[PDB]
Amino acid sequence: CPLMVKVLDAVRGSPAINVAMHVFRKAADDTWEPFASGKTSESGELHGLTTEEEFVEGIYKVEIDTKSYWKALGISPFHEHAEVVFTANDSGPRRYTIAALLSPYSYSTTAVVTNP
Amino acid sequence: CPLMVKVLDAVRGSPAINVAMHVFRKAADDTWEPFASGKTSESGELHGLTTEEEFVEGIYKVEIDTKSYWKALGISPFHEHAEVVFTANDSGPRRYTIAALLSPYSYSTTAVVTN
Amino acid sequence: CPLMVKVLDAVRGSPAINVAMHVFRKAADDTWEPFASGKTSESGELHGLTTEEEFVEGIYKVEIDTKSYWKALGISPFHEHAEVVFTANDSGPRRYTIAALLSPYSYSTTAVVTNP
Amino acid sequence: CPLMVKVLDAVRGSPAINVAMHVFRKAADDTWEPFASGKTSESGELHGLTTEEEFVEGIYKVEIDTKSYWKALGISPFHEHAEVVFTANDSGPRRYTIAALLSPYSYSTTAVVTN
Ligand SMILES: COc1c(O)cc2oc3cc(O)c(CC=C(C)C)c(O)c3c(=O)c2c1CC=C(C)C
Ligand SMILES: COc1c(O)cc2oc3cc(O)c(CC=C(C)C)c(O)c3c(=O)c2c1CC=C(C)C
Ligand SMILES: [Ca+2]
Ligand SMILES: [Ca+2]
Ligand SMILES: [Cl-]
Ligand SMILES: [Cl-]
Repeated sequence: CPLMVKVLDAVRGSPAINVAMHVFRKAADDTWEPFASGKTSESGELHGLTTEEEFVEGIYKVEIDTKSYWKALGISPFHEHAEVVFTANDSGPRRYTIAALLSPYSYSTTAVVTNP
Repeated sequence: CPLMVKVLDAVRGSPAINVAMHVFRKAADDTWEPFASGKTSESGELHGLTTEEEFVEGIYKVEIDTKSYWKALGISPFHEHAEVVFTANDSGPRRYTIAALLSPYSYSTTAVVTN
Repeated sequence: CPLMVKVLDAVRGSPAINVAMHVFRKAADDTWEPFASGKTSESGELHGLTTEEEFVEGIYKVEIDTKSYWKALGISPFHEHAEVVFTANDSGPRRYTIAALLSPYSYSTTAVVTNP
Repeated sequence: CPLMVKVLDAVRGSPAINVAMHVFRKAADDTWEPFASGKTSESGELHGLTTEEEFVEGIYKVEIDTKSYWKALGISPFHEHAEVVFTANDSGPRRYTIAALLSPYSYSTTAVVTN
């Protein structure tokens, strides 16, 4: 699959399991159209969001529901969510791994982009 | 000022200067009402965005135009922008410092909340 | 293997390939004894540093030669190296993945610790 | 002061206060000669470590006792400490601000180098 998200927890030193996220694609009219959604597995990964043929050029947003993750562990975190917005496939098809590292008052996000 | 934003550049080891951002508050209809903006100073800081009276409880978004910053440096970036979305003042007024550390394919953001 | 290191490059959005690192273990006399070494593969990972039986309880240091990585790309970075020092297996055997995300003037490091 | 260290806590969203650290310079025999130390203030900052005259070229290490900080909060940490090792002043004297963002199983460190 050309899009994978991995989420880690910096407090427990573990994958962040069962984290929900929704992916949107910017439409011709400039609205955010729903594109895919899912939750992280026991390895903190979410695979199978899309296919090479469906994942056309465009601007995509991944909104990761980090607040519900922390609240289920008892913590009231700073962020409502962690958002990643990016233009994809502008130079032809690529594979994207987006990683998010979570703490109650901080997050980091990174992308590794590879040419298939 | 109960809201300050500081932006750092991890490629050059410097404050990220002249970075534009806009601040929004979530409206009753779930849309984002812009209410403040500015660009970072030579210290990488943006002060004076709001006042204690105006900065009431609500959900706020800071959208930092990281892509324009990297374009200005001739460096290809991954993200369109860096967004920070948070509920403010849920226990009473707080002073917020939001810091963002930028790289072309990564960013970090952190909040320091003081009383 | 119970110890794996992954290194990513935040400037290029890629694994950090051919990054050298050395692992040390603190001896009874408080010196750092060489333990293992290696370089990252094309996926930015270094596997096979040790075995469950050899990786006894102790304090371990991983020194990742990030300066030579950046210098080979033309960049004079801030850090001489990225070091990770930790006590391992204090509560019984665990598997450790240590991730390092590199920029010229910043690095982050994280550990995921799992119970085999 | 050409060297300042600032430490932030990503769990509590606060400066990391009373964090101890030691600064070393690499000696001719490849050993680490300690020469300064201190603990962070209520702002998470440690100033006054050295002077412009004393802070000559060399390789310097800052060892931050992150484990003691997390132990004081009752939180199990991964790292023994956070080390920052760098060559200073290789092009002339610079002012260095080293920032460290702490979580129990992760840290980040960044340098802002100003002239
Ligand atoms: C990139 O790591 C840094 C950095 O280099 C500088 C930083 O500067 C800060 C300055 C601040 O005033 C405050 C508020 C502290 C009060 C007591 C109100 C900060 O939180 C920071 C920083 O966090 C800071 C950081 C860490 C930020 C990251 C790694 C996203
Ligand atoms: C820089 O953000 C990333 C990233 O881009 C890729 C990452 O890849 C990882 C792969 C891993 O196998 C593991 C172990 C997970 C298990 C369930 C054993 C990882 O922790 C990561 C990553 O942490 C990772 C990260 C985050 C690391 C940082 C921000 C220093
Ligand atoms: Ca949400
Ligand atoms: Ca070295
Ligand atoms: Cl990856
Ligand atoms: Cl700074």
